[PDB]
Amino acid sequence: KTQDSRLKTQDSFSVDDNGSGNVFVCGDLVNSKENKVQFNGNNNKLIIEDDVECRWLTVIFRGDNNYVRIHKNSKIKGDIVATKGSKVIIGRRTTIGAGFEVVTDKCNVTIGHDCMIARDVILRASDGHPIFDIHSKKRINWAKDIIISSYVWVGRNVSIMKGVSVGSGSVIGYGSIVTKDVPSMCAAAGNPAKIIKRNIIWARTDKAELISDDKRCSSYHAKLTQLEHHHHH
Amino acid sequence: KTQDSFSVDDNGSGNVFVCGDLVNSKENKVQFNGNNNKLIIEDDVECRWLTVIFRGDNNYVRIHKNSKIKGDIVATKGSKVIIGRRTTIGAGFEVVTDKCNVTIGHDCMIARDVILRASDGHPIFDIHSKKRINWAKDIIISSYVWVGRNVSIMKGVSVGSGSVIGYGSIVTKDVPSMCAAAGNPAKIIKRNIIWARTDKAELISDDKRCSSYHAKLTQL
Amino acid sequence: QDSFSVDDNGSGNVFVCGDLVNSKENKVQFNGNNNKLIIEDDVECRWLTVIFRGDNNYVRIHKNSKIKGDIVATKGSKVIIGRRTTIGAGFEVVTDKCNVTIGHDCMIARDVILRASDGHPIFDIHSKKRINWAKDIIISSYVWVGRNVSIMKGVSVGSGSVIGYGSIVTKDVPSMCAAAGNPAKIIKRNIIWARTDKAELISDDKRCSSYHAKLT
Ligand SMILES: [Cl-]
Ligand SMILES: [Cl-]
Repeated sequence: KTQDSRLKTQDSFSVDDNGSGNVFVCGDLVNSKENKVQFNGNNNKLIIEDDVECRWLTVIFRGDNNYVRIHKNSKIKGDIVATKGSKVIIGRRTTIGAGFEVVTDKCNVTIGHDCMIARDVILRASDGHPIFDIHSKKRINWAKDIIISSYVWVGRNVSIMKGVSVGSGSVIGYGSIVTKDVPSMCAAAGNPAKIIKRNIIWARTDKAELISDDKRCSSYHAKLTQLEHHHHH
Repeated sequence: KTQDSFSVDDNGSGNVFVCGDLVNSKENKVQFNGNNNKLIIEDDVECRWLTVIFRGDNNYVRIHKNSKIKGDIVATKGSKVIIGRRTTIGAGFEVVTDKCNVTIGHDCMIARDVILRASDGHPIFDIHSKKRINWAKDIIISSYVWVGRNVSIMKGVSVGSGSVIGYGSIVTKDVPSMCAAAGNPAKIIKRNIIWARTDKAELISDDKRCSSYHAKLTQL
Repeated sequence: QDSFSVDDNGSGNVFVCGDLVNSKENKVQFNGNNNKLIIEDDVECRWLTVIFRGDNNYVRIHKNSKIKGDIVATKGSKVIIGRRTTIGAGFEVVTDKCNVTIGHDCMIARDVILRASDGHPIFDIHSKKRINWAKDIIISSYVWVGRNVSIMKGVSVGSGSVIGYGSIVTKDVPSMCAAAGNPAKIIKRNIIWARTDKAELISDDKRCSSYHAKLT
């Protein structure tokens, strides 16, 4: 009989709050179970919209002024840790497989709308421990934002490392560790990942033999190639 | 030494399950989600925690005598998965197909957590032609190949006889006979090599199966 | 040896164990003769398994370290773990008549495999001789090895260096470098790491400052 901060019952969540000023706003979820929110700090906010499916989702807030927003009609599992003033945003109609992990440290991790994130995907925006230049003696591995654009397919067993942007329509191959930006409409793979194909776009339906066979693919295709013009180095 | 190790879930018509006398086998499953599919397992095969799923029609999976298998085989839309004689396959094995073929030869040593991914699972298109460009492609593992642990072999790849795939590899291009390859993506790291199963073999002649294949490979 | 269950299957095997701290659920198997396991004072062993296969193996874990995982010392191998080194769950050491050493003050993350032996022989087809004999692994003092890493045979990693998440290391890594990839490559030179997340300068962390001074 757990309730969110506005007194709305959320039978799929357990909430533990060790700080002050924290807010959990939760819509009418679908097919959800075994979720947890842990506030280990103050003035944090978790927003989960109507028609989101959360299954075995754990959201942990470390420190203060963190913000996590999960947009409507998405499907999510895994562990999201928002640390020391980080923002984590997951867009509409995005699906995320089991084994998902987000790691932050006063930085931002964003996933656009209409993404397909496979199982065991790690978005690691912080290294966890400091690395320094031996001559300047200053830290050189500060956390850096990860930005996954709308309509990206991230394959199974992939890590995306700090400071990486992945452009719209792109595909990250199984097993990749991505350490550098991937432009729009490209396929990348490897450890470290490299661009392996340019001028591509993906679709969810296995039935589609042409771009026009899938509504969403066609929509993004028109947006990225006709209404706009992309040409990379 | 073990009868009745398979459960059958048949949701179609014309499906065939032909099983020889298995050994040391348990907890196996075959599921037919389609029609006119066939699973044949020969005598003296060991299957443990093997799940074979058929999707669509006209698929064919055959496991030859004296092999040992675990894991998950999914044969989709008229695919053929064939495993040769005396081949051993570790836990965590995965096969993925789509109207294509995946073959493993005789006398192979396939370690744990090996994925043979002949199909990408979702389509990718060229933005200019608008046509799909990632159609499934056959995977062919020749006889007497050692595939190390935690390896994926991707679509369209052939691995030649006597070769070795290193731990943790993702193999995206053909590997010729008698080579060692490793990496992600994998590259050839050594040529003119062959492997053996027993760890006290100091010379090729110390192991009969190694000696046999070495002879065939260096003569042909 | 309260936190240890010992299965001794040979002659002349010795287990010397100091006053452990916070230790539990450990196991040792002596599957051979004349093996030695030595664990110093104030070591934390939790779900550690040490297996000795064959004879004349030696495993020593030095004081004030923390260890988990599985160590297999085979056919006259030596495995040494230095002082004040921390090792995460999923650790594995594989040997065959060779040496694996981790130095002092190391930070070894979860799921790190030190594989000094291939497990099966590979031969040159022309000489017919084996060409993948086991080769020693040396991790120097003050190294951070990231999560889900394998270090393969014959590799040395220099002091102060960092191995990135998910790496497979197949060649030596010099001192004060960061390496990552499969196979791993050097990605940055002239670096050093610290454990404390707060440190913004090398001088913010005692241990970091100490090695930085001695290494430069
Ligand atoms: Cl439910
Ligand atoms: Cl937003």
